[PDB]
Amino acid sequence: QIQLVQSGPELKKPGETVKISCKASGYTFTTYGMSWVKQAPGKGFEWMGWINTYSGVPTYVDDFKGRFAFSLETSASTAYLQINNLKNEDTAVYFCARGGNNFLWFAYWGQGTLVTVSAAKTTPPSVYPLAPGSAAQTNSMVTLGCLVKGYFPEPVTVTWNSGSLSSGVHTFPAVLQSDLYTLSSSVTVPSSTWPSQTVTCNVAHPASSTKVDKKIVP
Amino acid sequence: LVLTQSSSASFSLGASAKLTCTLNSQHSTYTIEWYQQQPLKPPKYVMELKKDGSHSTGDGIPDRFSGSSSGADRYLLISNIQPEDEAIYICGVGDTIKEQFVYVFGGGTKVTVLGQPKSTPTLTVFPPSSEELKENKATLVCLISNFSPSGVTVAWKANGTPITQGVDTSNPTKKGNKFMASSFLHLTSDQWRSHQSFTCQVTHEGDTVEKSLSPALR
Repeated sequence: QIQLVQSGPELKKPGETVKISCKASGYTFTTYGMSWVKQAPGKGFEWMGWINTYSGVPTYVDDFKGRFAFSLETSASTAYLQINNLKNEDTAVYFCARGGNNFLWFAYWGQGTLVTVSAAKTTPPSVYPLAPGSAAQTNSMVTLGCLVKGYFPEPVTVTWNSGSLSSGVHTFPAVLQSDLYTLSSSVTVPSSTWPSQTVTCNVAHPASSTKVDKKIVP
Repeated sequence: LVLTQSSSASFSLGASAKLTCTLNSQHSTYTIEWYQQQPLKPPKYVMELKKDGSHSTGDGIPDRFSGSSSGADRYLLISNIQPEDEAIYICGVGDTIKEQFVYVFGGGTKVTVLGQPKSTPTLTVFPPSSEELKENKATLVCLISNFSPSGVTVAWKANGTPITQGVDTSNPTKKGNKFMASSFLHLTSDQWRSHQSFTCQVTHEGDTVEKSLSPALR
């Protein structure tokens, strides 16, 4: 029942600011301090310091003096981390974590928030239907797909018939090549069910697009 | 380093696993903590482990996890290690350096569990869509599903001989039981049309499976 839920991924240019949130539930927020831990790609965990959730007083490790601010909204049981004048080397997953518990300092962790510091632009996906050429042979299974091509940054989400089609479905991990992501989802359905009945992939890229594509015979 | 961990370790499924975190002389009798890190999850507190080998385990840690010590060495033991125990294991240690708290995490040990029973991959391939060809582009889709353990290598062939321009994923869904991966070969529409065939070839724990796409087909 102790849960720490962090806000979603951020993509930011050098020089900019970012503020991420960590919402705590399942205990008395003001009873335990909140730590922050950085994990940069290809490095191990680095503790950043912590904030005393009663007194409001933060303590920063020397590496994180100057442009990092821990703050609280204690009424919403939420800790915040703001990083200012973002640097390439700030690219990392940031975790919040709270203590225990017999001088335990990292008993419970958030899931982490990726902050990418980059000049790469946000790029919405091109979505294509992956469909066999006509209705298939009698008494077969048909595999349909959507190709979600060339987007940045992650993630996209995919559903089929608005979530109502789930039995067919496999949504594969994104692949990065050049500066962009590609992903595919597939759904396998009985030859008697499609194309007589409509099947549509629904693709969202939370920067800020939603693409629906009805799969029809090519 | 204050904490030394080898970056990787492997163990036979169902055998005993033993991980070493070595403290430097100045911290040779310190208690350490063990954490488990898996993708898409909060990092997990695993145990506190004393110089004498006494330890307490965290919430939701199965009884197969144990700890012991010898001099500056701290060991995490996993009896009958299971596929779900694949993870990065990280040791940590706190201290006071002038009235100021310091905390130091090891670089982590990535643990793989070998000798698991194998399920061979299922492949699904899609040719370029009509829509994408009209844009003069052709992305060949290879979706790889229902396999265990983790980890496949994939190669594309053009006319039964190999090629490079098409990368893919890391190979996971550590939930369910099986894993998924995919690969995309990014071609022009002229390159698509001007070969007899293309082939997605997947190797999994030394067995390979393959499926082809033919431009003549559509």
